[PDB]
Amino acid sequence: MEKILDLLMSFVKEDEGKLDLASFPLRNTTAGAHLLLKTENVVASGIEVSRMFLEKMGLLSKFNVEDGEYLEGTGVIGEIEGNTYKLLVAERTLLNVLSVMFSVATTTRRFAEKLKHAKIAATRKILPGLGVLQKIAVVHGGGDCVMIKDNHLKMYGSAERAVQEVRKIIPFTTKIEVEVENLEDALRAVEAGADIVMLDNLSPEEVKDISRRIKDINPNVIVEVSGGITEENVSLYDFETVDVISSSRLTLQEVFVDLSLEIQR
Amino acid sequence: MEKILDLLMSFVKEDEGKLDLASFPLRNTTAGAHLLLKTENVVASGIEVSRMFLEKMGLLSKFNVEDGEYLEGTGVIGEIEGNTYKLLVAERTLLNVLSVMFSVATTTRRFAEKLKHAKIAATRKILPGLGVLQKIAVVHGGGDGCVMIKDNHLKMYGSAERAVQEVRKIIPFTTKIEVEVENLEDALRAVEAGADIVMLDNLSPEEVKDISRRIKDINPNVIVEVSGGITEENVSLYDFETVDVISSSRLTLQEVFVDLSLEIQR
Repeated sequence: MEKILDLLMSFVKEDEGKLDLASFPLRNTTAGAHLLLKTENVVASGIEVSRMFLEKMGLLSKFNVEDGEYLEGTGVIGEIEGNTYKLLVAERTLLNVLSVMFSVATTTRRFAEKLKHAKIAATRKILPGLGVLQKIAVVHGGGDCVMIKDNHLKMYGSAERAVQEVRKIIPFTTKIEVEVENLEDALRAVEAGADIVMLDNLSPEEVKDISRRIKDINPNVIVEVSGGITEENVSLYDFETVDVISSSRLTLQEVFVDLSLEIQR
Repeated sequence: MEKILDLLMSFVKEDEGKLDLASFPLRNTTAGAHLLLKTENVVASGIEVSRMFLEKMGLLSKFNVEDGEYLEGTGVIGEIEGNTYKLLVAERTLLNVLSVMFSVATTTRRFAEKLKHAKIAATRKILPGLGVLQKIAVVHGGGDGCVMIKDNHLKMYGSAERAVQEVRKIIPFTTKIEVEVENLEDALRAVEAGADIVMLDNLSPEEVKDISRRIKDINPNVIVEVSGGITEENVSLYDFETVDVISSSRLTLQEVFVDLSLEIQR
């Protein structure tokens, strides 16, 4: 949260950067503005973050909307006022934050409601620099430890060695994930003592089959399915034997929520 | 370039962040890796940036491709080696940079080869924090100072006349003023106010043919820009001789789509 403000401040700096010449002449005025939502079926997130940010920029705000609220219909979601140069210099960054977070939080909520056994989660393929805000948006959307990938396995030599090694430097309660693309590799990971097994880019039937086989040798292993699964496809992998479905389409989808800041006169 | 490495170092901090627990036990080994392109019709960018970044991380590298180059066919586009902890912690950043930039350059070239008069350009609607990199991808992609007055400014100044007057007082003589407009009335008002560039926003091809025409008739030295979420299919609908620049949010907002990986060689 000091980290998040620093981050958003750095974004203001990038947009500015030395000085915002178009706004500079207005440094000696104040202005009020309406924050407008123009996209019609949507879940709000970034409100608390936005509020804190505006406060650090020296702007007053009120929002008529909360984080994780579902929004039927467009309108004014907030008002902002204060020094004019500050308001104009904060505009771009505020609207990115709210666009990204609303978008992610929205996708996420729709996935969630298409599932009845498995919980939806994000991948770690996030957009650099702002993955930290996308994660928060996912939690708002209604979603919610160590990862061992292929490159790790090649160096360690085996799942067994990798899990032994990592186990020596974490608490008994921290869980270890191993990523796999086939049955045999899923089974070695299980034997290796992995706590979570991630099935990469396999078909629904393959997953039906492998998830079943994992649960048969140890039903305490957590099975995660991960890929570019679309909202249309996601209930396909929703077997009783899958605990978590992660989809890159939560954080890599094109921003689609439309927001503006419109100065009142 | 110092600023770009700092930025990239910040992306590694985010990924690490305090310590990469899965790679920690491998930190007294070394490793070599192939950088893999798995998508077929593509222009490369981020190479020089990646090179410098890997160097800053302490990793040796080789690249068999350059910024600007068009690439048919998948393959190994480079090789990396050095301390295993450092390689593995560099991985995801490296591949975001490269996947982001390749994607923006690739699209940029596609847009560029559809136009004969106007030049393609990015807008200011960029992914925050990685704009510097996207703008570079755009250059590499083919396409390619000034000050922008938008609607919130004009509401405060009261008029374009006043807005141009005021901003003229605090910029060099070589610096151009852009005014953003959405109809004919406001477009001529901006020309009349002294604007050096007029950006035409959210308007149809015929509305743009007519307005850009009138602006060039009034003063042919005014530069005309067209902006919006214009697609690759639609983009030549705006390639009138009276339009100097077309900028599209497609360049920088589109989902990332060039598939790359880093594969340790054992």
